[PDB]
Amino acid sequence: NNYDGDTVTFSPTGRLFQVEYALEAIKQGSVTVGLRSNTHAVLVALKRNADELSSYQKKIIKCDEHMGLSLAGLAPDARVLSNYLRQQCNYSSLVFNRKLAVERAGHLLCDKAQKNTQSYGGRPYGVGLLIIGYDKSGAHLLEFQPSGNVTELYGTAIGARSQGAKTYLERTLDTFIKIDGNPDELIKAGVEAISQSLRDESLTVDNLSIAIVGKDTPFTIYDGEAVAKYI
Amino acid sequence: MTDRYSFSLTTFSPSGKLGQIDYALTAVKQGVTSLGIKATNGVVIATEKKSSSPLAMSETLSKVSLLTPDIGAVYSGMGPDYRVLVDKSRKVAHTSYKRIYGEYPPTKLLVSEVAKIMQEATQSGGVRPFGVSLLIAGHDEFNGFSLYQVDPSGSYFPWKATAIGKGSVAAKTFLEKRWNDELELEDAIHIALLTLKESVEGEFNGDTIELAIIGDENPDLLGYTGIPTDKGPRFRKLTSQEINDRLEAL
Amino acid sequence: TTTLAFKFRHGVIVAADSRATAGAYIASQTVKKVIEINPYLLGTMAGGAADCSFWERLLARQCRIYELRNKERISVAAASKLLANMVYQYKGMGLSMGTMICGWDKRGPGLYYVDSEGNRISGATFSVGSGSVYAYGVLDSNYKWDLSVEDALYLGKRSILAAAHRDAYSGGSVNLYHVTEDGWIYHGNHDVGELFWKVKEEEGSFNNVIG
Amino acid sequence: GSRRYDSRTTIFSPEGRLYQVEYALESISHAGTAIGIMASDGIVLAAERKVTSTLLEQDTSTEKLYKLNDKIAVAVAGLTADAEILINTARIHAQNYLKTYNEDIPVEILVRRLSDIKQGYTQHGGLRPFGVSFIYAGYDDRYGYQLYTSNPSGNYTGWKAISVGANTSAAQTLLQMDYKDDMKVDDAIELALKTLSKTTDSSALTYDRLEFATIRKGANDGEVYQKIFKPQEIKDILVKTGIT
Amino acid sequence: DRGVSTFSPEGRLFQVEYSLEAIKLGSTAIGIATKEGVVLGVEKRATSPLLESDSIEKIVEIDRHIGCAMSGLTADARSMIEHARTAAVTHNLYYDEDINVESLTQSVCDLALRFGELMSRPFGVALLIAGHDADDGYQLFHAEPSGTFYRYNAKAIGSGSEGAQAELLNEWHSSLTLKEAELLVLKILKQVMEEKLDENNAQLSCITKQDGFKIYDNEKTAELIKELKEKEAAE
Amino acid sequence: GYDRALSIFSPDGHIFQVEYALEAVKRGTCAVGVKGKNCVVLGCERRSTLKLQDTRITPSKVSKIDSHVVLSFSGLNADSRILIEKARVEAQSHRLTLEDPVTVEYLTRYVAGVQQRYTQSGGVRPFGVSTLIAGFDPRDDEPKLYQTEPSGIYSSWSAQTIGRNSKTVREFLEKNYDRKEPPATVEECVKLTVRSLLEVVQTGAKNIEITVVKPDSDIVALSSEEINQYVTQIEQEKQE
Amino acid sequence: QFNPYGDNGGTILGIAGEDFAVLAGDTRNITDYSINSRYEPKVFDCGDNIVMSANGFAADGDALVKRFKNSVKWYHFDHNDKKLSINSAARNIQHLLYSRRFFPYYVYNIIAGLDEDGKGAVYSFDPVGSYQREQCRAGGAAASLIMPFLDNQVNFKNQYEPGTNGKVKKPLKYLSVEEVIKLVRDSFTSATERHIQVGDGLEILIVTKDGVRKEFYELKRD
Amino acid sequence: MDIILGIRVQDSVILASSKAVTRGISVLKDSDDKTRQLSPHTLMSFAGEAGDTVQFAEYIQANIQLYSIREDYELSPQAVSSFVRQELAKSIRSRRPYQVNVLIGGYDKKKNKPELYQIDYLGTKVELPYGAHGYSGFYTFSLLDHHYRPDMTTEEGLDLLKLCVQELEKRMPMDFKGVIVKIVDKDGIRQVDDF
Ligand SMILES: *[C@@](C)(CO)[C@](*)(O)[C@H](CC(C)C)NC(=O)[C@H](Cc1ccccc1)NC(=O)[C@H](CC(C)C)NC(=O)[C@H](CCc1ccccc1)NC(=O)CN1CCOCC1
Ligand SMILES: [Mg+2]
Repeated sequence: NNYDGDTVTFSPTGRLFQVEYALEAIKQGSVTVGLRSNTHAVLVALKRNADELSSYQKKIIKCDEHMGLSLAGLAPDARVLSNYLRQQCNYSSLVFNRKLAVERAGHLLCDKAQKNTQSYGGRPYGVGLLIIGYDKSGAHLLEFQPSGNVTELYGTAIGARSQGAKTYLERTLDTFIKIDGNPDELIKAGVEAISQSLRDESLTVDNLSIAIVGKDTPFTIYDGEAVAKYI
Repeated sequence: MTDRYSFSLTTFSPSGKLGQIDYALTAVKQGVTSLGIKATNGVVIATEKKSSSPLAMSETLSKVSLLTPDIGAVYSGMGPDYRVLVDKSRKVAHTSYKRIYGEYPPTKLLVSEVAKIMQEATQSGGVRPFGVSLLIAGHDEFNGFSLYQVDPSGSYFPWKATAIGKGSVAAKTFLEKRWNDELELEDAIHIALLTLKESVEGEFNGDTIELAIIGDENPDLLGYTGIPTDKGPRFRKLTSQEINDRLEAL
Repeated sequence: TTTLAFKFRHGVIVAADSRATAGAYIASQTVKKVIEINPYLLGTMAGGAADCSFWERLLARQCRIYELRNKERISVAAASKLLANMVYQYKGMGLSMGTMICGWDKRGPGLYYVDSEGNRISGATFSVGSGSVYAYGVLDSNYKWDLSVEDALYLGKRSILAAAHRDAYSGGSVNLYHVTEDGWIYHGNHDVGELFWKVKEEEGSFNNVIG
Repeated sequence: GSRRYDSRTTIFSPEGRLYQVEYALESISHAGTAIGIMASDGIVLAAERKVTSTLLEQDTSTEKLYKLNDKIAVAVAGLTADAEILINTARIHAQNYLKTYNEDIPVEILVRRLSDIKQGYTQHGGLRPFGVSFIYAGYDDRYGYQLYTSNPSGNYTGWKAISVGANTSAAQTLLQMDYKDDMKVDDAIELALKTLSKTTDSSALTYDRLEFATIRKGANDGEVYQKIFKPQEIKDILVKTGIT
Repeated sequence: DRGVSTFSPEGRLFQVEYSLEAIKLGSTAIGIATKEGVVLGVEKRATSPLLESDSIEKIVEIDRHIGCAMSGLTADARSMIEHARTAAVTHNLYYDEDINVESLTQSVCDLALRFGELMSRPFGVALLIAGHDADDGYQLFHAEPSGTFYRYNAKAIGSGSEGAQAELLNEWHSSLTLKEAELLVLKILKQVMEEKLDENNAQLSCITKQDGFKIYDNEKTAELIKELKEKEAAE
Repeated sequence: GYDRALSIFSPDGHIFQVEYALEAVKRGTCAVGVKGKNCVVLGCERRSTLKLQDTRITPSKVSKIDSHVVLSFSGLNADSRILIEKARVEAQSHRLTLEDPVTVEYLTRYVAGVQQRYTQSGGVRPFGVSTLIAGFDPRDDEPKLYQTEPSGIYSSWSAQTIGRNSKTVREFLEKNYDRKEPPATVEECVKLTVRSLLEVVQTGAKNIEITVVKPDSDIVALSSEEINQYVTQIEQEKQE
Repeated sequence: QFNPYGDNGGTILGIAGEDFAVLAGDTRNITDYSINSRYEPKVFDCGDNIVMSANGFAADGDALVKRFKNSVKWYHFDHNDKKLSINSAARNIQHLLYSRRFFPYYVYNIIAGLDEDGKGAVYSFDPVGSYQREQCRAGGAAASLIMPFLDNQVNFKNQYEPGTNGKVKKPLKYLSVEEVIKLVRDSFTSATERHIQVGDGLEILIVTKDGVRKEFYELKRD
Repeated sequence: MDIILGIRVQDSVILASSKAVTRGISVLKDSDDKTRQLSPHTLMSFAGEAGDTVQFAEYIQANIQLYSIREDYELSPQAVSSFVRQELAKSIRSRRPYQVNVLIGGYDKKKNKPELYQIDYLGTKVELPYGAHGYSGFYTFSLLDHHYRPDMTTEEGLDLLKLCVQELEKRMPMDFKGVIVKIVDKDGIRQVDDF
């Protein structure tokens, strides 16, 4: 109300409204789902178009051979944060000959977003990210909020109508975690999860976007006729 | 962090007034009375030592300050502002003059430098004006004795005699009747003590009054002998006893 | 190196050898010392191969942004001056460049000599490189303004040959170019080994050499 | 943050005026009147000190008329402290020019430089403008005798006769009436004092309430002399013209 | 007042949304992508008859294989075009090749959100970036001040955009020829323009693989206008 | 440094500071530009509220940027000096780096770019100035006349006016100026420029300034008497 | 006084075929008269069907390769996983080298792969970025020993057809991968005999449309 | 570059400058004009290290032309010479000084007098009736000291200049390929096309 003019101002109940408004931009964004087993980790994203003549906005970005994310909200802010991850992953490789741990990647994103919430002049990031990766401790899935909060999960979903997919994963928890050494079945579970967030529209060939990473699987993105198999 | 106040805090209002300067002058009005009188063979500056508490040692607080050996200063308004201005005035006398020309600046030019510092606090970013008016008395070879007033705006004027602060209006009237161009220094000190008694309520003695002069050279205060051309400071602060002696012949 | 260029009635001829050296060792013999900046602008290279290549490629990009902002092809004089000012910043720092900016613009055919020392000179005839001194003899003696394209191409070719023969650090092959108002035209790569014997027989020159 | 307290000194009004410049001009209209008159054989600068006191040391005082170099002088109207900042800059500019070209700075070039500084404070920096209007009186070998004025907007213009400060409307009308092109310095001196005497807010115009100066070729042969009048000399010229 | 980089309660940047309103006031620009090329057309909209219309430059060359049309506060586009031209030529310097249309568009869009308290406000202009490369062929992009860019088969921006976009919805198909696209841009421009469309107040351009980016002459466009009138009168 | 964003968008998609800068131009004295077949004429209004002025030394309204290009303006006078100085520096910088004088179109594009930069830079306000830039390109006999404004947009004009009551004189020019046959001579071009200002000026005495620019750096400013002869002839034909 | 440069020896060789390319180099690393390693790889698969070898001062060579590999990585990120052509890599490497024009990478550098028409390509670089496409090129310590042999046996220089006596040249017939690998091994075996910094081992990387293949052969250890 | 001469006569200033440009053992050009017009009645000749010479002259030219446009007034030769000197005196204590010596010949239209200034790369200025830079003055000053009058005509100044050049051509080991001669007077600057 009077305390939402900038990010440097707490409200009387201890809330940061500019951060909460940035969180709102994620809810307007298109749905994206993340889930993992012990061997693989999968991202599934519903892409959005402007109209029938337009293309479908890309949702998934590769950060390294063993790591990447999906976005929901302001796409340019995802480009900035993913570029930062690309550099950090790259610094770890060049300096330490070491693939960046997914947990440490989350800590770096948290700290970068936090600086934008405590200083005058700047603004919070207006995007939510789902980071997947395979490192020395196996498969991982992270959820990033621009408040700075980063959370490691078995599965999750963000964006519009994401509650439906999140409930499905909460039921299926015991099943999909056991899908080891079977990438196609893990993707099926992800495509079935994101389907719980659909209304009116359905999953078409240029609508769906899938990405996977695992034990002997580099981070690869599937679009177009490559995902017709899963429709 | 960073000082993000890079804009002026003093600005013209629709009527053409610079509000913060006017308000600074109001703070000066609330301040304790101080005055200055120029004689033929000297200048005197004086004020009241308004002690905040009787437990406080008022000797440690110096309202009258030496700027150069031949220039002294007194104020009315906010004390802390005055203290920092004296520090800057003392330094600028060295950096912008003595280190260049090898001699202390004449009164009018030191005044000009102090005025500049006060003007900049009236236009620069993220600062308020100084809440003081200064009275600067001094002597130099080619201009003789002189007395200047400096206001929060940075404007300065030369005076034969004047007063600033609490009871300045009444004090300036008192000085107009008593001042002439044939006054000796002792006569000016006498008039200064008479003028200052009117604005003081409580005790009126050497311990509650601060008074200094710009007069003859004091070779006894120089601290060394051997150089004929160096004859000592013209600035001298009168002692508590020296004031009381002149209060008996009052 | 040996490079040359000269203005004449029907445009400007540009010729150069192809040898690259690292002390006495011939590192390459297939080097293109003529750089195509635009269909109407050529640049020659002599001295530091890396230096000449970098700065003239960077100039070609300056000349292109010029065309985009101004809707007009850059002049030979402006192009030569951009280079000169670029290399002047690094003067005394160690750069080694000897170049000629050849082209056709509104004022007709243009030819400027530019070097790392700071010189920028307009002229009708130039030759730069270790073998330039040998080439000047043939040019100066046979150069006209009323020269046919066929005879002008031969002169520039014969001039490089003269230098390639005598100068130890010049040789390999001759690259020819002819710049017209419709743009430059490449006139082939000519091996000096084969060209020498051909010229010797047809012209009668180099009588001192046996073959 | 800090934005909350920013007055925004360099913005347009909906009518396309600069707020602070207009308010600075309002301030200057309460300052003591200064008049400049240009004649064929010299220039006059006259100015009124503001409500003085009997205890003010006049002979060592200077609030209106300042010397920029040997050929150029200025009359001030507005904040004296602000004016001294600009005056010292102008003195430095004049010396820079002299060092560079080994010739005295042309009047207009000095005026343009100061006016450009004033302009800068109205377009960038977020600082308040200088609340000062100048009358420049000067001589050079190109245009001869010249009068200029500048104001907080940074705009400057040339004049035959001009006034700044208080009562300029009344003063300009009186000057426009009695001024003629073939006028001389002695006549211009009389015109300046008569105009102040009629426009003044004081009861009577006296020597102690005035600052006066002339720029004359009335110097021995082809050269220019600046004369800043002393209190006694102002008293004499007041009697001569028949005001006191 | 309030921050320049402030979010609204709905999760949008105030300034970005306000700049989009400025673009709606701009003159119309239309782009149509085909397999034979991409066509770009604009409304010139001269404010007075004394204004020499040929000096109105709302269609612009970025490189030989990339063109650009603009709509909104056109003065803001100059530094964007400058950056685009520099980016295109710089990539040719570093990699000895033409730059991808998408990569060029991404470079332009990186400038968009570089504003705060960098430039003081977002750009008040939208761009239609059309071009061709070997990887993805003929392409048309719509670059906004939000930093977002969508690829389009056909797109209209400016004052008559939503009316034109609905018309492009019905008319576009994947087998359009270049000549058909030219007439289609002229048709839709004539429909949304206030004044009567002619060769002086409207301008056409295209980008083909062979000839590259070309702005059409007023004599060439005049014939296409005359060809349009006759084919509409044919039924 | 002072970084405050002064020029910003409003809810309706307007930058008020830029629009208020146009209001400053509206207040400024009238300026007019007319190009003939082989010349360009720049006319300027001088407000007669200021008499006792020294016309020798007062800043003239038309400024030479180079020997072949001139610039007139309407709006804040102090602001115009900054643009003119920058334009003059750029003109010499262009001659220095490219060995050719600037084209009129190039100089205009530079000045317009400066104006635009001041509409999206922190801590600065827009220029309250619109300019008319006229001249002839080097080795060219085609007349050039361009206009700029605070937003940064620029364009070429057969004839154009800016400043106060520019709406009236533009109205006059639109009906009197024929594109198929422009003022064939200097006389016809100056006459039309004076006629257009007489719709607005008041008195035809010292209120009208005229500057004629011809090809090959031939620039001259008309005197009071020369202009007065045009004012005389126009009104004598009007009495009919 | 501190000398920031060193000489780690080594020799490399690139040969371009009609539809393939090879990049060979010995595996010996040295300082002065000491051997550091008998097997220290010098030729690398940098991705996108490009092989590279930069050496002389090992530390500068390792850094350049490391930077170019990084350049390939970022080329994919920034241009939609587009394949970096050999001619584009060459130009990129020039700019990596000239960025240190005033504190050079003290190295000889050669890259090899296939051009956009599928034909074999070899590019050669000097320490500050002057590059040339060639058919045959040796670099390093024994470059001067090998190159004349390749002029003769790859380009048939000074070779004429018998009976004509210098009137007709030997025609430029292309070479097979098997014929090329023979010239490579003979080149390095000859260089090992007469150059002290060459020996221990020989690693060859062959590039075809199918990918990148390796071959290793021992050399004399004296 | 090599030889630059200057002589101030009754009503004009004459500047003679060599035509040769040399890179090592080779004469690159034999028709080089080592001069820039700073203003319609002010000419500056120059000589020194390659690049520095032309860069400096053109930099001065740009500054004077800028002044002329800004003020619509031509600076006096004295004012220009003082500006040039300051730039060189500033240059000599810089990281890399301009290695340039100049002669400034101008006609002052106010005083109706020709003026010649000699300035070296250190910023050493001197007004002279005649002057030279480098090894030129060594050969020519004895003739000028002998033959020069301040009331000489332009034609007499040219004849004395021919004599100076003839001596240079006889005793200097270096071939400088003749001189380009230019005259600065009340009517402006012109080149003597036959010398
Ligand atoms: C004629 C042929 C010679 O004068 C021409 O002038 C040609 C011009 C062509 C190539 C454009 N110039 C050369 O051949 C030129 C001569 C030269 C050498 C060094 C400095 C300046 C001029 N040669 C080169 O530029 C070679 C080209 C190579 C062989 C492909 N380059 C080198 O010699 C490099 C570059 C070195 C360098 C320059 C500036 C800063 C740092 C380094 N040097 C090496 O490769 C090291 N060299 C290897 C041989 O053993 C000794 C060390
Ligand atoms: Mg061995």
